[PDB]
Amino acid sequence: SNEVLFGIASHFALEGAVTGIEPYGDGHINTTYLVTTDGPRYILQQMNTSIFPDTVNLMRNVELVTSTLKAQGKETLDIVPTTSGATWAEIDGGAWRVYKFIEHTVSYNLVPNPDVFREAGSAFGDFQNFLSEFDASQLTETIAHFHDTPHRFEDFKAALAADKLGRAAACQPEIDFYLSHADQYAVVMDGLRDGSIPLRVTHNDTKLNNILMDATTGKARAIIDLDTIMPGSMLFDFGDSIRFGASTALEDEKDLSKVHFSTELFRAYTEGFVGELRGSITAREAELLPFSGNLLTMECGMRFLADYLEGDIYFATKYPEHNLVRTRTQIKLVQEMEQKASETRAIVADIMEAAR
Ligand SMILES: Nc1ncnc2c1ncn2[C@@H]1O[C@H](COP(=O)(O)OP(=O)(O)OP(=O)(O)O)[C@@H](O)[C@H]1O
Ligand SMILES: [Mg+2]
Ligand SMILES: [Mg+2]
Repeated sequence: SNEVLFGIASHFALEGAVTGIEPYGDGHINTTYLVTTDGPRYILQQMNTSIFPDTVNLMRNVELVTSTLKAQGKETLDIVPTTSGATWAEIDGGAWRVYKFIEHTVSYNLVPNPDVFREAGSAFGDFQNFLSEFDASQLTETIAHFHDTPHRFEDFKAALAADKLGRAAACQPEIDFYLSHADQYAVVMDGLRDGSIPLRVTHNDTKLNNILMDATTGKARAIIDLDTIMPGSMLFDFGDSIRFGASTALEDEKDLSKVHFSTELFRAYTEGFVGELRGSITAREAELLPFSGNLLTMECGMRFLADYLEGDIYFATKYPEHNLVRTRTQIKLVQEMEQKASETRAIVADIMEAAR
């Protein structure tokens, strides 16, 4: 309520007298408010400390990345300090932060067309490019092992072994798909480990609703939602974007005849992404762009299936078989990626040469 909210806002060095504070946006993790003043506007968020208990480390990650982008004249989340100079405030139990409102933007939920998907690729390619000289090792793992696929596979096997709901009996083909792909899961972790794949900043929630684009030009403006900034390989981010974004269907589509991996959307994202990162991407990274799609789609699928086997404790579900329906789309997508490897390899090689 306003009196509590107005009081909360008083903790921050706003550059305008507060005039209103109301719920804003469609975020589901933090609690987001729009602060209107006699002047500029702000985003005020109560941070979800159940999901992110370590506020100091999370905000440290956000400060490091945003400071680097700001230092280079790049638009990003701009933290407004507390009146005491901190990046966030402890208030009667809660953890609160303020960002300058990024004005004159729009954003998308579902991918509307290849052109917008290309611009999403451009947004994250630009993000990667301007962080190419940032020492990613300074960042902490806010969610440990987040895209450590071998670790996720161990978790999957534990859920399978426990079979607490006796659900394994009903999904043998899905289980065997993940078991049979076992020797593929370590490709990127091994690469990061031996230095053949660069350690880079990773965003880890590359969904389009985190890419603000200009309200008039439609061009990428800024990457937001920096809660999950961590070290990793950019292949984790690229692969996941391909996972959700190059599908012709929703993640929980029941009719598998409608679920396809679209090479047109793959080409669109890759054009935008590589177009901005051509001077930094390594040969090994380029080599793995198509496979990163397989990897992150398999990782996501195995997590859905593990959750199904464990009684749906991690992902929200709407009906008993929701996670099983989800895992099946991810399986369909990977098999198509496997079968179109010739095409995607050729697509990447062509885009690499064109970007020059
Ligand atoms: N600096 C900003 N300027 C303008 N709009 C913003 C800013 N930060 C967030 N938003 C908007 O606020 C809402 C919440 O965004 P954010 O991605 O930070 O939410 P979240 O709490 O991480 O939840 P989720 O992970 O579900 O998105 C979105 O509608 C987003 O468009
Ligand atoms: Mg978001
Ligand atoms: Mg978020």
